[PDB]
Amino acid sequence: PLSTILALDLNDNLKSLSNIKYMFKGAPKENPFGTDKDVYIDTYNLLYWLYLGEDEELAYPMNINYFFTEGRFFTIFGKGHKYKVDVSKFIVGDILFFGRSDTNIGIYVGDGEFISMMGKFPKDETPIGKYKLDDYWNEFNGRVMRFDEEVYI
Amino acid sequence: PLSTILALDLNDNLKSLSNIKYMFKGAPKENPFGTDKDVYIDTYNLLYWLYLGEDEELAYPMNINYFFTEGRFFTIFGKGHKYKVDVSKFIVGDILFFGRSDTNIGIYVGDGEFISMMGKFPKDETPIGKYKLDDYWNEFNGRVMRFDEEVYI
Amino acid sequence: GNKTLIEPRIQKAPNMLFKHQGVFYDDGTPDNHITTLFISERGDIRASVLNTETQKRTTQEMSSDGSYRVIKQDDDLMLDEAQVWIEYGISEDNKFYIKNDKHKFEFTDEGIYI
Amino acid sequence: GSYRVIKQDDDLMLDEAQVWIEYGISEDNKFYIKNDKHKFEFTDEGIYI
Amino acid sequence: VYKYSSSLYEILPSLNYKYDDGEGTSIRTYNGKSFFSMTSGEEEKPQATDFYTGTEYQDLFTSYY
Repeated sequence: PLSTILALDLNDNLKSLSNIKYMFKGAPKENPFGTDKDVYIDTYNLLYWLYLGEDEELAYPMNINYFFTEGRFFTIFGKGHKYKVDVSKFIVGDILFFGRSDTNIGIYVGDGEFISMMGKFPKDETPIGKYKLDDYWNEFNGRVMRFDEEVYI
Repeated sequence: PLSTILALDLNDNLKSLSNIKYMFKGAPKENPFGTDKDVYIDTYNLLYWLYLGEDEELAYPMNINYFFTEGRFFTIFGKGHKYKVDVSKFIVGDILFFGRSDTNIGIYVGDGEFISMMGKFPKDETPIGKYKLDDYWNEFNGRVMRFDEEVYI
Repeated sequence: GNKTLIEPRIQKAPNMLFKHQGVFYDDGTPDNHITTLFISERGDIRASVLNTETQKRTTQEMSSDGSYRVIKQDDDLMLDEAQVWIEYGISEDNKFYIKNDKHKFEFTDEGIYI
Repeated sequence: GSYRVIKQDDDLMLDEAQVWIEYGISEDNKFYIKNDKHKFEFTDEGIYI
Repeated sequence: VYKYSSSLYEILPSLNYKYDDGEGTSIRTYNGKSFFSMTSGEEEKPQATDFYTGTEYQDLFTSYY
């Protein structure tokens, strides 16, 4: 699948993407992968740049309103419920939401982990990294989504 | 009638009163008619100065609260209704209100027209003029009043 | 609830203001102090304190373009046609200045001028 | 109508302040910046310290 | 009719009242003639203006029984 392959590529190249930094709503005009210079990018723009490398384009800045009506996704689990036993049933590439108001999102990877940027709010210098799901399981919020390209347009 | 004669005199002298300018709440201490110098006057003060030339005095600044309790007027048509066929039944000299909160008023003249000052809010330089009622019929608000001097005091 | 945005009915920008005034107080003298916190649709901010009977006003005004300006008046409430007044702040252009009826004191980006 | 900004380092109350700095418009039309040392003042006419 | 019918007009135990409407007009009052107001339409601009001395409390139509 496209999403799984992209997630595996990101995991393989995760250590080499230290140039990408964390910011609240970073929306740079330069592709992080096509430049060695450091650049501040958030999770939504990171996903947009990751999916723009292939033929898919999506849209910019790809805020929370993108998922509501664009039809690019179909929900797997709804918000409001939180089960720790069903986490194993998920697959790589699924988008994981965080925060009570959709403050941040993430990409699921195997072995009970997820890829996202975490740090202090006022433009932290910490680069992208991978964190265990146990400590962040509290703020998972239960929302899960998945991609689909074959039927769209 | 006093009001009709005053309205006819104002219509005859409308072209010669270019010195009078428009402002939101202009309340000058100088009579516009007794001076060649330009002066900023709003509709309420204009009516006060027009009626002060004769024996009648009324009061100053003659705000919206004047009509409520002074007893100088009796309503012809109430607010909340708007009929375009009954407009012909009106007579010259009737006071025409405008705005949802009594922002501005006017004096009715024949041939389906009214006399008022219209312009941009921050102290427009446009002088007094006459405008067709068709475009301003939307903001008429239905309120109409009339004068009476014989029975008062 | 059904994954739909709550569109505002009116899209035009509002204009807020906090007008404060009274009639009298325990001292017995009449109340004549008027202050406002008006905000325009274009983004301007004006905090002012007025005394209508004495014909005095002091205003802290912000323009939509981003001009800092504080104006004090002694004999005219309206900003226009002010005889005695003092002004200091940032104009629409990047120039710090203090001006009055006499020649002003100005601090351009380079140098000092009067 | 007096514009005034006051900073204090060792006393919350305005009265009886030892170390402080003030700048703004007094009740009289005079722009000034004052501290413990002699102030810088800009009257309607001229410059004085 | 929506302009006038849609009006959540309420009066506190104090005679100062609170007002909301389907349109952008929204008026709140406090002790004395002090009040808070907001609006967007240019026609309703005098209701929440600050020209010269600002709009009077009597000018507002919601301030009358």
